[PDB]
Amino acid sequence: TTIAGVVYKDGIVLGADTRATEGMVVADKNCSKIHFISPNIYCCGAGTAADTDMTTQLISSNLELHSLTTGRLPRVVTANRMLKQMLFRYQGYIGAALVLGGVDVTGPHLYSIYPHGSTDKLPYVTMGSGSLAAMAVFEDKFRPDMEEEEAKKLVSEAIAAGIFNDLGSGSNIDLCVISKSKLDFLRPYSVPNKKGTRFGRYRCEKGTTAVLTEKVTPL
Amino acid sequence: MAAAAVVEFQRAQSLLSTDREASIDILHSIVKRDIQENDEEAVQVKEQSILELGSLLAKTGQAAELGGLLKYVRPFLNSISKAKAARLVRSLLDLFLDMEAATGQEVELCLECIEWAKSEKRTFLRQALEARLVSLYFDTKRYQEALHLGSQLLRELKKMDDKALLVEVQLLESKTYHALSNLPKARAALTSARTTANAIYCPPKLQATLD
Amino acid sequence: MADGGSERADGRIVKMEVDYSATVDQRLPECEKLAKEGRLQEVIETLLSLEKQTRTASDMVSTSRILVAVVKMCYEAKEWDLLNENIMLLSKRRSQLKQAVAKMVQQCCTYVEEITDLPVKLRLIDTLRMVTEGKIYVEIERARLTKTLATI
Amino acid sequence: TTIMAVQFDGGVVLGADSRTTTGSYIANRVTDKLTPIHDHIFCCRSGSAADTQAVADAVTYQLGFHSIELNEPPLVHTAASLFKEMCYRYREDLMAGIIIAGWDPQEGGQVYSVPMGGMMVRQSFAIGGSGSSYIYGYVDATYREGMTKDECLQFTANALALAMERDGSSGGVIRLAAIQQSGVERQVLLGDQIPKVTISTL
Amino acid sequence: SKMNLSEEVDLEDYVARPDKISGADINSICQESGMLAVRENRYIVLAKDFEKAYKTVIKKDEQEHEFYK
Amino acid sequence: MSRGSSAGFDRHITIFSPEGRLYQVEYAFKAINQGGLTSVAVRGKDCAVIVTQKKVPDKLLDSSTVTHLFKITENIGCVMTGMTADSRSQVQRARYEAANWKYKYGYEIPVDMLCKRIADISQVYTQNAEMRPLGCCMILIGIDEEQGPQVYKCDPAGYYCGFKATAAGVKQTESTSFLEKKVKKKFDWTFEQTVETAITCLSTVLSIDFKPSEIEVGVVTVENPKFRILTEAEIDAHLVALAERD
Amino acid sequence: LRPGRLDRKIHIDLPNEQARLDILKIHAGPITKHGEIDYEAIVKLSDGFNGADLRNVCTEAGMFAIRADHDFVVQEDFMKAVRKVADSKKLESKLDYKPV
Amino acid sequence: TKRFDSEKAGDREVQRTMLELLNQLDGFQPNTQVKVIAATNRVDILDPALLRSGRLDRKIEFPMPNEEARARIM
Amino acid sequence: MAERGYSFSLTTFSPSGKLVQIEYALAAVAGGAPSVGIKAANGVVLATEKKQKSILYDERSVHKVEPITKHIGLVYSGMGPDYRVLVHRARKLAQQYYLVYQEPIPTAQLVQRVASVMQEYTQSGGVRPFGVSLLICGWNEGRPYLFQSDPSGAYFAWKATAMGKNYVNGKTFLEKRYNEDLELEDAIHTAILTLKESFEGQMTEDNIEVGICNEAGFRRLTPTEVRDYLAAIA
Amino acid sequence: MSSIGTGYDLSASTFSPDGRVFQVEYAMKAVENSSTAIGIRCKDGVVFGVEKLVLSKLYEEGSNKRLFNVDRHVGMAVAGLLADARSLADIAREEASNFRSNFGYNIPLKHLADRVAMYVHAYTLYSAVRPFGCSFMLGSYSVNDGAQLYMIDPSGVSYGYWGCAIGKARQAAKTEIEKLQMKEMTCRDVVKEVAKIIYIVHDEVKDKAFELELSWVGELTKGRHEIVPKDVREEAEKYAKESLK
Amino acid sequence: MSVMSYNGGAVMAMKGKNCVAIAADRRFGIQAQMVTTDFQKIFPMGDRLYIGLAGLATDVQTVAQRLKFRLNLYELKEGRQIKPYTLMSMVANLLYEKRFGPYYTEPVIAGLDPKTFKPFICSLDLIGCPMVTDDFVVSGTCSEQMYGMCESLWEPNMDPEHLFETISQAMLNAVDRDAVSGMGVIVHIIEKDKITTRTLKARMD
Repeated sequence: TTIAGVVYKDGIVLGADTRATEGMVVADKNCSKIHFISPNIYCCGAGTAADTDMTTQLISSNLELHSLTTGRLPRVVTANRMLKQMLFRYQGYIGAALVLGGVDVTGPHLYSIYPHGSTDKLPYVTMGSGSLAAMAVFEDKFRPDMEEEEAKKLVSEAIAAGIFNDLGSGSNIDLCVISKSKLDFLRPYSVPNKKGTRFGRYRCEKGTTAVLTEKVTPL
Repeated sequence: MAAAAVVEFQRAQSLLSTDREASIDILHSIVKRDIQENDEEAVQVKEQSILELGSLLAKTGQAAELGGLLKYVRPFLNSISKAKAARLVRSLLDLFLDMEAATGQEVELCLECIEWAKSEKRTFLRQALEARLVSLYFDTKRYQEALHLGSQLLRELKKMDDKALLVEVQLLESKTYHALSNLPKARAALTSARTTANAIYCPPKLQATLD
Repeated sequence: MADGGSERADGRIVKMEVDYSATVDQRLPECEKLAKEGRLQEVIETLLSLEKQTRTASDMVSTSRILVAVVKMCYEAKEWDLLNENIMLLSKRRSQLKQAVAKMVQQCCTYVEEITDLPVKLRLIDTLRMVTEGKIYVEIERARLTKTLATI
Repeated sequence: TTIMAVQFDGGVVLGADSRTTTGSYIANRVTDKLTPIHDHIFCCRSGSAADTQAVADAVTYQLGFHSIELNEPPLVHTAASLFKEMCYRYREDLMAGIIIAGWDPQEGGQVYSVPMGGMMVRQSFAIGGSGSSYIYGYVDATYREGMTKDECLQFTANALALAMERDGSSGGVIRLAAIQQSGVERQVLLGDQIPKVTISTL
Repeated sequence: SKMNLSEEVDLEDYVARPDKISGADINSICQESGMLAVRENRYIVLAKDFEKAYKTVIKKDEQEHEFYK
Repeated sequence: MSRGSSAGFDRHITIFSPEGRLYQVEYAFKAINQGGLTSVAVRGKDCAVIVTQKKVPDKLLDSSTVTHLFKITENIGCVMTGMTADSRSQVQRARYEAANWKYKYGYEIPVDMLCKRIADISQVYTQNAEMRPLGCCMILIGIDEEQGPQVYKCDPAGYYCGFKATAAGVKQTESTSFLEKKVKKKFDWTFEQTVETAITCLSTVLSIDFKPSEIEVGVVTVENPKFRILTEAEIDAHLVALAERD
Repeated sequence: LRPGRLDRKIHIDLPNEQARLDILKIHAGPITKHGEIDYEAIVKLSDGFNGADLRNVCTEAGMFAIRADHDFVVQEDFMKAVRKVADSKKLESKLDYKPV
Repeated sequence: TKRFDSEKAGDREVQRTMLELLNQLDGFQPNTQVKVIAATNRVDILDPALLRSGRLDRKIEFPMPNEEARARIM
Repeated sequence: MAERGYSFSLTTFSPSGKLVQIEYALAAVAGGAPSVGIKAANGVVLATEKKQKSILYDERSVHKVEPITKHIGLVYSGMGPDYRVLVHRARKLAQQYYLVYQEPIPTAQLVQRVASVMQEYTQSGGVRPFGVSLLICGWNEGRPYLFQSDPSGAYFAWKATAMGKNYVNGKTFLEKRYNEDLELEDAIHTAILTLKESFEGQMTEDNIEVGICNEAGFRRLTPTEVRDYLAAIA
Repeated sequence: MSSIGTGYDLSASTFSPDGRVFQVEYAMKAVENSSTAIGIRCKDGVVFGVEKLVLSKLYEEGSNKRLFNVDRHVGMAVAGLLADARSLADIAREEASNFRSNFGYNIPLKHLADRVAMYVHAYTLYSAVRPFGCSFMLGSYSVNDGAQLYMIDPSGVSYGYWGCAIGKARQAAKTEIEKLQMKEMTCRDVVKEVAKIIYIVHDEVKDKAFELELSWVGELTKGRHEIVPKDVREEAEKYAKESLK
Repeated sequence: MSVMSYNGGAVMAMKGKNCVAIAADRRFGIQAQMVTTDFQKIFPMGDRLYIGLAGLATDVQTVAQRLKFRLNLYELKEGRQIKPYTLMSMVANLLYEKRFGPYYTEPVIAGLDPKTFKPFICSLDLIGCPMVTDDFVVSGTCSEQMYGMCESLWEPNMDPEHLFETISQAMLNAVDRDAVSGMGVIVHIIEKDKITTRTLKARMD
């Protein structure tokens, strides 16, 4: 369906995603952004079923907003984990959302992967959507388990590009979201792997195939 | 762009040490970077620079060096467009005026400054700037150039009388008409300055000069 | 006192220090001997300890004992510098009340007058300073010392 | 899932814990840490499915936290193991979560508890748990004896976990061992380059 | 001005803190400062004695430190 | 009418006076002074410190469980000044909310979140004419993550604000103005330095002059994740240095 | 109220722990007693005491000696006294609040 | 009852007498020669200036008779 | 933990025909800190006095000038505690709106919501109204906006307004100094001057807070930036 | 003041310019009226000594008793109005019972005391209800938390004491505690002491007549709050009588 | 606006984009499943009368949900002068549907609208549980949404005339009634412009 990863590197956090957002394995839309920008500090990657993921991010975003403003501490990924676990329990474990919360605290940058389980899951470096294990499996492979920031950013982009190649569901532009805690650089075109063929030639017709007997403006 | 605190300090150390001749290359750089607002948000970087440019002229006063600084500020004044903008202009004319390097530079600079104050900047600023131009000509004893300007100064600035600044132009003008031996004009202008002086928004010193 | 605090004056009127002022006064013939050799550190540390209390009484025993060594200090043009520092330092802190110290300092100023011609003139200016601030005995001593400088 | 174990020490506890919880082929948690606290008096080692353990884990944390600050001296461990019981009594035909609680409270003195997913709470010497981490029955019995020496206890725990990860599938990857004394938990991480490999089963 | 002064004593901080104190209040604090100098046995009044006085005798510099609403 | 609104209701229940602000609310600040406790808190860069009386009045009262330094939770602790009845009541309410926050929200609790949360509650109490504006004032210490060590104080009125230095109690005005002179003649804050400033302010103002068994000092340190009372050992070492200071 | 008739505002405020200690010795001075070291007990117990309350405890204690049938004050009688007066004053109505 | 701040009136024949009464209790004149047996229904009505512990030394509360006390009264 | 509440008549009409409580609440806001809001039509600028009269207050995160959400902010005058609950409440409404729409709440919409709260406090008994006047700012839907809400529960539209001490003089100084079709820079300059015309005297950068509002968002500037501005104004 | 129809004693939400709350204070004068209840902490238990008021001639034991069991190992002695005390017994016993059920260990006195105090304190704040007219002690022995004594007044304060008195004689009775070393001392010896203090303090106008009730909760009872044996009561009574002569 | 299921009450919307305008065609039928007996009753609502949202399928959930949403729209419209954008309504619809449990309202939305009164065009389509997608290309929506999008992407020159478009989109409808069976007969085109609503009646089988 969707192919999302976010990473903990030696810099901050790099999220990688294919564009396409699908209602099942078929595209509802071939435009917009799968990885979503929320408040300035919080970025969230989305994966699995579309319907469950967008709405979960949105609801938690209000809660997190209240907590950030009052507390006047920057958002913690462990904190973010607990809120999703409690909310998703409230709903009663309906739908499938593998969610990637990633925010920078005053300490290091912290990244977590929350599956729909309502777990308290601490990764090391994680990729979500599809099958949780299947995406996670890549991180162990390409990352030596820490390398410089620039090298790591090419690395995630390359690993995510391979999942786009292997699984045609993801389509269009690959976006990279470099997320700090006030800087959200949304690079639409990190890599474009595929694009369509021009829709130059019409399938238009004159009225003589269907006609009109009205042109009026009601009041 | 890359000026930060360091270059501002360096230029400052440079002036303190030897003089102006070393600081021009650096100076040129800080002003050019300022066109944006330097790095990131305005912060102490912009404060330190704005303060540094006002105070810079009129230490060892006159020189070719003082002139070099003058060219650099001309794109800069427009480009800032904040509350602090107001501050560059008022400072820089006042110190420059105190120690006149020469007539041409000051008259021409001031004119550009007025044009900018007149359209899409506040009324408040305009009144400080105008007082410099009239004061300069009078010192020079070119009464004629001050008298021409004097008419505009009276009419335009009149909208604000709840200010010290308006008192100042009217006083400067009365001294000039007196010299020409335009005696009704000088007398009328002198009462006019005292009328606007009545405001209790004027600080003690303005009152002392008025007597 | 009413300088701002009072924790040194009233609040703790007995301290480690006041008691110290008494024991160190007996030890003074040795203390004076060490001062003659130099030992700029040795004399000052005890002086400071004694005068961190703003009661007139404690200050009086401590002030008495330091004065005798001071004549030598004034004589040698390496020592004299040390003495001055306490008067200016005590005054700045939370004060020490000028009356107690002022009687002893008066006699310090008299000593600097006759030693030598030229380095005495610098020392005279500095000593005249230590005296200046009192409303007490010092006023006459202050005027007289200025008069000495004037003559040369 | 994870091999979790705790064996009773000198007057306190020695722990063992694995690092994967598997739902068949897909890893529910690729990285699992069951060494962390849940108050400074009690620690527990959590087994079964990922979601069932996590929900229990956050409530005992909340109740326990309020109790140590409200009382003024900390609470005892016996309270912590009863808090987990309550939850399981509701969930005894739906979920299950097999928690084995150990540390030491200062106030009444050392405790080793097993609170089950049916709801019970009982005192044991050593309990090891999970679904497929029940395959060390011989191993736990031979190793544990009444008041086992601390050096022996340390070796036996690491050794028991190894037998687990090889033989059961669910287990695997870095064994997290923790030895606890009266106010302090000290963890060592034993490589997954080290594992003793099973000898001739064919 | 009437009093003799030290060169440690700087007026500026003290006046800045309120926006105004009454005529009768200027007179008292100065009178207090002048008396305080007598205890010290110093004709010159210091920054410490003067500061203490400014704050005292009229009192109540801060009454929004907990009493804000 | 003069000498309070006795033909009026304005000190009888909560409703605005003809003069603007309530009699009752102003009056609540007067209940603090009754407690007999004065607290001085000083903000440093090593710890944020509270110095309050350990002071016991008899052999019959505990001192092994009577303290006005309270551990709201590990990172953040507080002191209550004023009425003892109201003092406990806020502490328990604060403790429960602190556990509940940590559990649900998952965020670590800074100085601001407890302070602001209580303050909003104490606004409701002031606002209702059943409840009364609080008899106590809470001065919190705790480490802010962005700022560093922070000292906040919340009003019984329901206002919270940050402080580099604060004082609350019988001599609220006298101690804060005293501490103001200490800020002005600034101290580069070491561990020992913030503790020293707090005790000298309180010793001068009360004019008792404390010793180490008579005070108990509360620190929340940048290497201590928990709230700890320094007790007599460290206090005496500072105490002597205080006599040698000025 | 405004200065220039009341420039100096001296407030003779409630005497400290240390202040009560020396004043009780003087008070102790005409008192015929078995002995008194109880000064320390008396100060710790005292809450809101002013000068009048201090003289009072000394009288109240001597009164208990008369019930005892002794012209010598017991150590028990000073301790009894501080607590009692302390209790009565606070319970009935507390002191007047005014600027300090 | 002196809680005065009375910006409007407040009598003050009564104020003068309240202050004068303190003065006579004070040891300008003896108080070992004059003893005061004071009866007032409540101390709630009364102000602390009067009560003290060196204007009125003992505070003796009078509860309503006990069960045995009423039999003695009869 | 046993109460029903009391609701009683001091919150009903007097014989004069005006509400006894509202007049008193307006008195509370007059006693407050002065606060100016100016709509530039190039952004909205709001200025208040930072001070609380002792400057032993840390305020590097505690401010009088608080963002509600991404580009709407409130500045207040009047009572500090009452404002604190109104700040917190206002946010909660903003986020509720944020869940449904995706855009942050308009200043026009937000005031009505807040107004209901002010109203409950007046109309029911056993409570009393909030004594805080609000300057609500935003830039949204292509126009910058300034609203006023006074303590009674009225909302009024102004393009330049002054509050607190010498609310009357501020409105006249704004009329005089600020003219229409000037820029944002000019707006920022005029507000600090209205605060000069509204409590006068000494200013430091810890006695003023200035915050600027755009679609980029509301931000309260750092202490340094505010310092540069001071020097400009008389 | 005390005679009024608005606020003061009607309310307790009211404050005077001093800061006082008169209603909460009137509740305190109410605890004072009846005889003394003392409870003494030992390093091994608590011993109570209570005057049990004899209000008639047709008495049976336990009649108008002031000794309650909050928990198995907590005893509660009340002083002041017994009407308010019965409602307070139900609330304290209930907080303890649920505690035992959930936590499964002996209620810490520090926790129980905080919860009842909060409840008293919720009423003192309120002008909607009056606050309880009694003051009580909770005293206990456990080996999971040690021997603890707490005291809760009509205001809503909980602080630990090592020896406390509530009721009329408490200022006199408390003095007798400073004389005794009671922090370290067997519960067997302390029973002898609580009994002698009560006999001397009683007089025929604090209350007509009393029945001596002492209670155990210590090493002797093995951590159980029980009433003392017939033997124990009488020897402690005897020592009280012999000291009285 | 929104409805329950996808073709279980007919209704199919397809949009082609013109530089100036958006053209939308839908059949004008109505009645559950296969039968589409009656032909007078609406599915598309106006949310500024220059912005529309249409939810398509069962009429009951169509009228109940549409009206209940209109009350909240209206209150916002009157309050703030600037009546709510395109963007605001897509998000409002996503949140309103997810909120229910009983009789789950899963619409397949077609928003047809230039923003406000301004001349900037938008077309969008959403999924069954209708998370929002920003797009400015072309949109087809219904049970078989992906079929109408494919074909809507292929037909235009780039942006034909508005005139040319009413005729294309009408033909797009006519072929589609044959591909399903849950709707058929009668076709209405609403050319949605920035200042006007042109309603045109397309030729029916």
